[PDB]
Amino acid sequence: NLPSLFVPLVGLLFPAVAMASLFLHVEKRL
Amino acid sequence: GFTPPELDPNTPSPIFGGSTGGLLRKAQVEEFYVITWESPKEQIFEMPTGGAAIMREGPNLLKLARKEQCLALGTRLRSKYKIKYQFYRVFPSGEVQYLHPKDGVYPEKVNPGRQGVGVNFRSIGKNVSPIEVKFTGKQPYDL
Amino acid sequence: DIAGLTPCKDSKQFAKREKQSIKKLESSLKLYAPDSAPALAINATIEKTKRRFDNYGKQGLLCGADGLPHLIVSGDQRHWGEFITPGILFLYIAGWIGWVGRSYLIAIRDDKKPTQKEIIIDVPLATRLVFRGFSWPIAAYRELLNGELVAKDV
Amino acid sequence: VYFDLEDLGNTTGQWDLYGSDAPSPYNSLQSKFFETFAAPFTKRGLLLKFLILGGGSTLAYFSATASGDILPIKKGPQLPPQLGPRLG
Amino acid sequence: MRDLKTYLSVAPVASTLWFAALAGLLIEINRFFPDALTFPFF
Amino acid sequence: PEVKILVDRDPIKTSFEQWAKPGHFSRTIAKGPDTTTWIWNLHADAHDFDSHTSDLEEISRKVFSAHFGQLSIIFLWLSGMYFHGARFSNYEAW
Amino acid sequence: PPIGPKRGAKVKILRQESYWYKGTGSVVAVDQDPNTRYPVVVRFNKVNYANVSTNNYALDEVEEVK
Amino acid sequence: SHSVKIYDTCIGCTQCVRACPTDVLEMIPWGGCKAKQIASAPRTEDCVGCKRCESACPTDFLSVRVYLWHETTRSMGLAY
Ligand code: CLA
Ligand code: CLA
Ligand code: CLA
Ligand code: CLA
Ligand code: CLA
Ligand SMILES: CC1=C(/C=C/C(C)=C/C=C/C(C)=C\C=C\C=C(C)\C=C\C=C(C)\C=C\C2=C(C)CCCC2(C)C)C(C)(C)CCC1
Ligand code: SF4
Ligand code: SF4
Repeated sequence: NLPSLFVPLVGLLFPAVAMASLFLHVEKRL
Repeated sequence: GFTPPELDPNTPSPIFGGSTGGLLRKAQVEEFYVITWESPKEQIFEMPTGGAAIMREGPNLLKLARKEQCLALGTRLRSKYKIKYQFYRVFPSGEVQYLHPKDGVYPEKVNPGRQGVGVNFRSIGKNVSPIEVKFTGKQPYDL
Repeated sequence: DIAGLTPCKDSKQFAKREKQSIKKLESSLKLYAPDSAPALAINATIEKTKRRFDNYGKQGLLCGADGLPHLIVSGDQRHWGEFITPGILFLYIAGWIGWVGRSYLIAIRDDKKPTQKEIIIDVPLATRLVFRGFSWPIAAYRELLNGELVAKDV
Repeated sequence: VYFDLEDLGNTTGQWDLYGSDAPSPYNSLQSKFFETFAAPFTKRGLLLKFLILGGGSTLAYFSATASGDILPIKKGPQLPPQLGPRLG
Repeated sequence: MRDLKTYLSVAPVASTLWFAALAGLLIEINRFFPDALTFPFF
Repeated sequence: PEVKILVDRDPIKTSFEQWAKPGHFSRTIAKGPDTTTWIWNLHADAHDFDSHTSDLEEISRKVFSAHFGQLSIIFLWLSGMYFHGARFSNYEAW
Repeated sequence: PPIGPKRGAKVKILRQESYWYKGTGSVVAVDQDPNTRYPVVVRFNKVNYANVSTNNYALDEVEEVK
Repeated sequence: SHSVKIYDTCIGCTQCVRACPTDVLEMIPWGGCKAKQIASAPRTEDCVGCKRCESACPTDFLSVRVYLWHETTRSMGLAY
């Protein structure tokens, strides 16, 4: 049961959030 | 004392059908370049970007995307034909910056109004070791 | 014997290899008329095989469990023919070649265009110099002592 | 003229080639429909949060409640476990 | 004639002659003394 | 505009003098080597005729004779194949 | 008085970044005009990596060797 | 922009300026060689870093040096 929660958590949600966030930080202009 | 000739718009441009090699968005928001020259006749010349264009008799104006394209075409105009050229940088504000020939004299001919830049008065082997400029912003060749 | 090996004259595996080789060539030989030239060729290979194994057995080569000669290069005096003696021969020939080539390079180095004789060989000079290699060990030893072998402060 | 230091957008080709500039072909009442209904999604930061958390929890839901008739990984092995080369 | 001997002295030609002689020699030596892992004469 | 047989007599003298001058075709290579790079250039530029001369006629003559050389080699190679077929083949048994 | 070594004299190159460093070359001409920072002109038996066989050196970068 | 420097080993043969494809270099007066001229790099913001000048220098060692440094649109040779 727990792998069905954490495998999509770190294999889909976490990479999407990290890639979007890093994209924003990397494209920012001060 | 030298006065740069101002860029005259309404100066005609060479006869050319257009190419995919010309300007892009860079010219709109960043900068582009303009080379002018005087031709004795209508000639065919190779464009630094497309194929072949027809240089017009009299003043010619040609907008290019990079400085190196202006200097390449100008080198050829001075070589194959015997043509004087100038070129400028143009910003999207309309401001123009005269670039070449900077003195009215070509830079390979020594002109006395010229000030030294980046000249180090030593052999190249006398540059210090990196450790001696470490943690300082300097580079051993900046001295 | 040495290294747990056995002399190839005493090795069953060695004789089994000679047997299987010869019977293999004879299996090829059964296909041709005995007067034919392929037949004589396979017979010559057979005689050459027997000569091979008999010579390896004679000259004292040790064999592994594989039935194949193994060479003893430790310097054991029973096996100098396996390395030390052909090795001295090699060093004589290689020293000859290098000493002669060095003699040529020294001979042409003060020419007006040295590279000219490096791409087009001065064959008369080369023929004059080839037989210096016969005495290269004395020549090089004498140069080492005299200080002509090594360039100064390099 | 094609070169004018006054207007560089024209000089550098900064045009809208296929932009229509015509008025709305969408009739109203349809427009007000979508304007009132899609309005909560027009705040970009809020939409980002709603998509990451909404889609994330949605994913967690269909993953936690999946059936073996859909995924072989939930169904688990249905055969007697085989025997290793030398071992179990 | 002098030019032809010169051409025959050039690096690749002298190399083919030299190594061709060396090859014939080594071939004939392996023809009269085939196989041989050792120097048997001691 | 009247097509006809056109040649010139004795344009190049048959001699071994330039056999002995490596890189004779190039004004730079003919000076001989100062470094080993020379040796490679001599071989990379050997058939680059339009780099040796700008005269189209000379280039065309080199090209033509070179084609003769190629055909000579091809005929020697076919001579090899037929001769080996006659002398070192099982072609009759086959 | 003449400055620098005699013309034709063999000198040892002391410039560390020179292709001919610790080698020797022959003096051609020593520019007697002062304010010239590298007056000694040396020719070499071997070309450097720029296919150049001559170079100018300072007085303290050549050491006359017989 | 790339840094470009001249060293007083320069003999003023003008070949670095002739080679430069973006006009970075000039010949200025000087008293240290016979040609009475020395190179200079007053426009390194246009320097693309191709080192044609270095290929052109006859001095041993070089009297032009191009130290490739912070990249810009001009130094990357971008027409876009
Ligand atoms: C750091 C070593 C490490 C490694 C390489 C793994 C590897 C793995 N874990 Mg595990 N895990 C670890 C530590 C580790 N874990 C720790 C310390 C705990 C708490 C006791 C867990 C608890 C855990 C659970 C409950 C599950 C996994 C699962 C898994 C597998 C699927 C990946 C996953 O679901 O995300 C991993 C999930 C986690 C909760 C890991 C985070 C735990 C700590 C805090 C790590 C720190 C993360 C931090 C925020 C980022 C640091 C980057 C990195 C260096 C860790 C995978 C092979 C799943 C599985 O077995 O699938 C079959 C599963 O259900 N892990
Ligand atoms: C890995 C270390 C090692 C080393 C370095 C050696 C070295 C040597 N071993 Mg030993 N061995 C070793 C391990 C080693 N062994 C082990 C572990 C074992 C146990 C299995 C053995 C068991 C073993 C045995 C049983 C024997 C040796 C012997 C020898 C010597 C044979 C060569 C000789 O006789 O002189 C050299 C022979 C010559 C003819 C010299 C002439 C060659 C000239 C100098 C070279 C030619 C160059 C050119 C022509 C001239 C140069 C010119 C110049 C001035 C420019 C040699 C010095 C044998 C020995 O002691 O010999 C008496 C011997 O009996 N070894
Ligand atoms: C196989 C195709 C081919 C063809 C047809 C040519 C044709 C030509 N070459 Mg080229 N060449 C080739 C291959 C070829 N080459 C290859 C593979 C290389 C190496 C990259 C070269 C490198 C080369 C160089 C460097 C030069 C030429 C030149 C020439 C021209 C000289 C013509 C001449 O004088 O004839 C020659 C007359 C003959 C009678 C030929 C007989 C020569 C034989 C082989 C003598 C060698 C025998 C030798 C002793 C071996 C026997 C020993 C034994 C043990 C086997 C000519 C048009 C020269 C030129 O002027 O360029 C325009 C020139 O300088 N070639
Ligand atoms: C009839 C067809 C034909 C013709 C006449 C030419 C003619 C020419 N070519 Mg072209 N070309 C061809 C086909 C042809 N090529 C093909 C099929 C290719 C694809 C590979 C090319 C690609 C090509 C390139 C990239 C270049 C040329 C160049 C040239 C010019 C220089 C030739 C020269 O001097 O090189 C001399 C010949 C040699 C140095 C021989 C090299 C030895 C080869 C690499 C190894 C062969 C391996 C061997 C067959 C197998 C192993 C045997 C070995 C172990 C002994 C010349 C005018 C060069 C040029 O500068 O143009 C002006 C050049 O840069 N060609
Ligand atoms: C019917 C007349 C005729 C024939 C049969 C040929 C045949 C050939 N020509 Mg040629 N040619 C002709 C007329 C002819 N040509 C004319 C009118 C022109 C324009 C003026 C040219 C100009 C031309 C050029 C520039 C070249 C050729 C080349 C070739 C060869 C191409 C490769 C090939 O196919 O090999 C196949 C091989 C054979 C068929 C073997 C038979 C060849 C025999 C011996 C020659 C027969 C025709 C010959 C011209 C007769 C004249 C001989 C007499 C004057 C003593 C080929 C043999 C290339 C070449 O020269 O290669 C060396 C080439 O470069 N031709
Ligand atoms: C005995 C033996 C052994 C051993 C060995 C050893 C261990 C050795 C050592 C050795 C060494 C350790 C050596 C050394 C070296 C050094 C040096 C320093 C060098 C040199 C050289 C030279 C100098 C050369 C010259 C020349 C000549 C002479 C000829 C040719 C030319 C030339 C120039 C090249 C073994 C067991 C293996 C085997 C058995 C036997
Ligand atoms: S690196 Fe290229 S662009 Fe820069 S100064 Fe040298 S020649 Fe000019
Ligand atoms: S190439 Fe060297 S010597 Fe010549 S002008 Fe440039 S910096 Fe001076």
